[PDB]
Amino acid sequence: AEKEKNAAEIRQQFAMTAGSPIIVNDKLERYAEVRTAFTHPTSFFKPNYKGEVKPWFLSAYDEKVRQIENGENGPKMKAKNVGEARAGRALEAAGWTLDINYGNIYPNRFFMLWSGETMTNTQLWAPVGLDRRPPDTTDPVELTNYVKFAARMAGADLVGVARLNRNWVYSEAVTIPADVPYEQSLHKEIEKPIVFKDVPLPIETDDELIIPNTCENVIVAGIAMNREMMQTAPNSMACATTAFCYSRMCMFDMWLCQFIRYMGYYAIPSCNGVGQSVAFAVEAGLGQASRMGACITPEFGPNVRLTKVFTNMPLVPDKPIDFGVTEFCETCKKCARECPSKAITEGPRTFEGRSIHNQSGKLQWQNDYNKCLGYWPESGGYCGVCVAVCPFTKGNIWIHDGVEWLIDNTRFLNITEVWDGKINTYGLDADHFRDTVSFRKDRVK
Amino acid sequence: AAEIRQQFAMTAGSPIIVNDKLERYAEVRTAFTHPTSFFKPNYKGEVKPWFLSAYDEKVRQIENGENGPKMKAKNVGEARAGRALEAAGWTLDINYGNIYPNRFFMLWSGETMTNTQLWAPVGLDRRPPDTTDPVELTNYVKFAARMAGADLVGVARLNRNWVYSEAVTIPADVPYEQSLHKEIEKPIVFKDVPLPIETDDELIIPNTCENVIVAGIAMNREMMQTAPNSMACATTAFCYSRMCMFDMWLCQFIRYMGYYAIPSCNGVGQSVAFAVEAGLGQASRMGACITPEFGPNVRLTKVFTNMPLVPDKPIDFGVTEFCETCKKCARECPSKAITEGPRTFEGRSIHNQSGKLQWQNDYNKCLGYWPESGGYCGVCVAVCPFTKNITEVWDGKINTYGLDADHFRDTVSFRKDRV
Ligand SMILES: Oc1cccc(F)c1F
Ligand SMILES: Oc1cccc(F)c1F
Ligand code: SF4
Ligand code: SF4
Ligand code: SF4
Ligand code: SF4
Repeated sequence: AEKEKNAAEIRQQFAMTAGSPIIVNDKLERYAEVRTAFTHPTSFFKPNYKGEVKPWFLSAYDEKVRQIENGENGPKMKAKNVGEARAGRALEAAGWTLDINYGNIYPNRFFMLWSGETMTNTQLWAPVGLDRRPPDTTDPVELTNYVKFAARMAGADLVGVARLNRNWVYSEAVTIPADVPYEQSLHKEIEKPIVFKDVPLPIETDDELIIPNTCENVIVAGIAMNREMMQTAPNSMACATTAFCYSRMCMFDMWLCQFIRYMGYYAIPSCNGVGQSVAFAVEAGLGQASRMGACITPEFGPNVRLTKVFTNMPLVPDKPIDFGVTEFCETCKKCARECPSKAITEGPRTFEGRSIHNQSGKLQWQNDYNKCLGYWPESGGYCGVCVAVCPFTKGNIWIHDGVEWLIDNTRFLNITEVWDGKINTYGLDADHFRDTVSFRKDRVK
Repeated sequence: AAEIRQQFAMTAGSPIIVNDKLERYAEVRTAFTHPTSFFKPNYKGEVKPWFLSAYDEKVRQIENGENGPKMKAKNVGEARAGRALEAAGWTLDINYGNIYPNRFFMLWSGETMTNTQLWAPVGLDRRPPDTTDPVELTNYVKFAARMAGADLVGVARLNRNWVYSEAVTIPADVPYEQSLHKEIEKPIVFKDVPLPIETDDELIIPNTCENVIVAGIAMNREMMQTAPNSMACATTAFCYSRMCMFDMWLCQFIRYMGYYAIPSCNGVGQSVAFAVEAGLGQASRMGACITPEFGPNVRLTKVFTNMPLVPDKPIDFGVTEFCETCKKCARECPSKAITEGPRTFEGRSIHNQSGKLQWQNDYNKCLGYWPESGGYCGVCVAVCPFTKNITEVWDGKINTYGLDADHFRDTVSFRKDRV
């Protein structure tokens, strides 16, 4: 008979021995965040459909407007009517409500405060003194169970812990000066170094963002996106599940940082800022790196967003996982073949970046992320075709052969219906939600 | 669960029985806010705002290694963790409930929000609606509501009887750090105006504001069953922040569809009445809306809008007749706040709205137990048949947002059950 799926068993079966799985060489340096395609001057500008050169997201706005006027849900993709086209973009735009300027990357600004002191919640609770009382628990085992339980309350579908590898922390962040109001933010962005110093608490000076040398650990969360909506990539409903998950990330960071602070430790939120989420997720055992470049998880494949929190709270690091992704990506190449911009390489992994947007010195598939971003104004969205076509995104991949779990190799061989179809709270799917049930034994060993 | 809900659909019409004495209720009359109930002694005999006296009890409990009143924790560390989780859960909530309208997270226009500003070149909030069909709009907005974190969603015509006559708020330029000391009353009125607007004198809801969308946000059963101890406080708190995110997300969706939207959380009006009229559940002896999926172990929020929508039908699955003979909450209530008598139209005190048929409870007695116990009690929710130690909770089953995969299939939704 069919053995019922057991996600905890799967992770136990594929657990590796301790050690960062990412292979590096001597040319590895920390990466300046301004080099990402979203921010770098070589890639930031893209033409719109009239040939006007603009910040990429403004060119994409132009395409969204054109699609709604023409009753389309995506490039060359007719909607049922203009109202359906309108509804998809209204859902997408609303999803971003709790996210600043597409990713919350400015450290210690807006929602990403590095101290809780000025928050309305901290002020309301100040008489209890939870953020000023020394920790009552220093045992990493108990702290790991407490913080992972809190992480699930805070909206994580996956959570893992790693020691902080500074190689993945940006050498300089993109931010804004502290006196700049929101309406000027996009015009006043600056770079600011992230440094590690012997100080008691995270602190920002005029010159530096300072992380304490005591900042030992990173907690990584996976925030699951909706399968049906992502499968509409590159059209608007894939944009909407992306957007809503960014606001879920923001809530997660603030909730968890406050819990950690109220336990007597400090906590640094980040969302898409501070450092490279995929590398942290791999080191924390959420999944493995992939050809497309994302972290592929056993539960969701790559169809999951990542955020992370940095802390001095003593914790037990999780073990990395190896469930064969590297070997499958070596022969699969579906994302590379379906990529509308040919951004994803079909070749082997190397240590040599394809362009300024890649960090050299770590073994990975090297993709051209300027080509990727170029498709976003063209399509009026955030694409996601690679996530959508990846076999690991299917809910169907795990089988048990009577002895152990394995991947089913057979897997690698419209929007109106989405609006009219299955949905549940936060876009989670009750057919798979048991996969993320958690007891103490899977939170800490 | 879609089976049961249409099996128990009533015909259209508000099921709340009223008389000609009914008047709209001033929000300041709630036990949280009224001067006769706001101050309570702490365990040392010092009289303070009730939540400050409760704070003193939380500190005393942590020091004494307790998770609740006379409830020893495994150690001081466990006691601390429960209160840290509780305090963190409130991160996206202002002053216990987000009640001040058109302040902080509860803005009545999206125009100044960072998200609206970023999206302004697209013009979604300025473009006339492309859809005016209430059937399609009901399907769209309910789908959005599930994306926004509602476990239940319903629609009713707006009954102004349940809108507060006057809100508790603060002056618009008062900074957060002075908010608790500068609360004021302000009338909520309905006028022929295009958009929701606030003047120096009034909160003005348009006469075109036809509908209310009510969301149920499920609490965690294991944690609520620790009532009156700290983990019940934590699931309460996290759900208040889920309420706030729901309101903001859904208001933005409605605005980007070409309509206006008023968020509320615990402000603006009486959630239980709206929830009953929108078919989420039935009123109960304890006073909560009891739902088939969660019983009373579910939080409520609501959004008011001129968006054309199809009202849901009220539901009758026998709660009234069950509460008539049960009385379990009334017998377990640590403060004897809940009546064992029959329903009447006459409030027991200033905290009740007279003129509607309900079980009349003494809500000052309830609030009095909160500083004593250092929490938000919830024993009534925990013991209710419809709802069905702390170390075992921390070591036990949990899942995303505290939802339970053993029951999460009950809130799956297709178009057939949305409209
Ligand atoms: O604008 C964005 C859209 C989707 C994902 C991102 F990280 C973005 F910055
Ligand atoms: O349910 C609540 C719990 C604590 C404080 C409040 F104001 C509430 F409304
Ligand atoms: S589509 Fe294939 S090659 Fe690309 S990331 Fe997925 S498994 Fe790897
Ligand atoms: S998001 Fe689209 S354009 Fe970018 S790599 Fe994936 S498939 Fe290619
Ligand atoms: S919350 Fe507690 S004190 Fe209040 S009515 Fe319920 S059981 Fe009674
Ligand atoms: S405990 Fe019994 S009387 Fe009280 S609300 Fe629940 S069913 Fe009704």
